[PDB]
Amino acid sequence: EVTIEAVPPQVAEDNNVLLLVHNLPLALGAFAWYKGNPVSTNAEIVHFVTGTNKTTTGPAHSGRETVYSNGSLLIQRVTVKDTGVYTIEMTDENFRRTEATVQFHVHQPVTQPSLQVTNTTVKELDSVTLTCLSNDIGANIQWLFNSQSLQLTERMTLSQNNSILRIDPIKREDAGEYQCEISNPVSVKRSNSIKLDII
Ligand SMILES: *[C@@H]1O[C@H](CO)[C@@H](O[C@@H]2O[C@H](CO)[C@@H](O)[C@H](O)[C@H]2NC(C)=O)[C@H](O)[C@H]1NC(C)=O
Repeated sequence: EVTIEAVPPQVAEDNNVLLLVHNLPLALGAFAWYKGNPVSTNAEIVHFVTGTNKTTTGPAHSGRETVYSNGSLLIQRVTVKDTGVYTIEMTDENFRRTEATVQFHVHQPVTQPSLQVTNTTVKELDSVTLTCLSNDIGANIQWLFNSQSLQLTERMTLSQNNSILRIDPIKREDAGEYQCEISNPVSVKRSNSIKLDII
């Protein structure tokens, strides 16, 4: 059976993907790539005929998609709108058709976040709130302590998708350096550190 893999499965905006088809039958009459599944005429990206080397761009072409005779499709300069599933439909020497599906997700890279704190000097048993300042909607926020992952406890409280970390009551051992790290499957950035002095 044929199998495709996205190269890469997760893709930055403006980068490329190869839809890499393994085990394309050798005796294909033609194949064609369609946006989404199941196969529809509107969705046709490209149609390639084996014997004649003839390409015809469908309604879904956007001037970025290149087909190779080995079945694989290169999409260059991707957008988040290109996310989703794609199908190759293959007609054999007779006129029998087979399908194969593949998907890939494309993300915008995360922007550089900042770390503000309510107060650097604070008294044991006070509260303190750290805020990860990012414009990035729907990004993954993780917290760090002296360059390693923060072990969360009963004393802590994450709000607004982890951008607000409040610690209460603070303790002798919370003294250290804090960063927030912001990520998606394609990119990651760390904030400035905030040093914290306890008394
Ligand atoms: C099918 O065709 C494509 C393009 O001819 C091949 O992809 C290239 O091969 C290697 C492996 O990914 C890379 O060094 C090239 O840069 C690739 N081209 C790209 C990403 O456009 C692919 O290997 C071929 N082979 C198959 C399907 O077995």
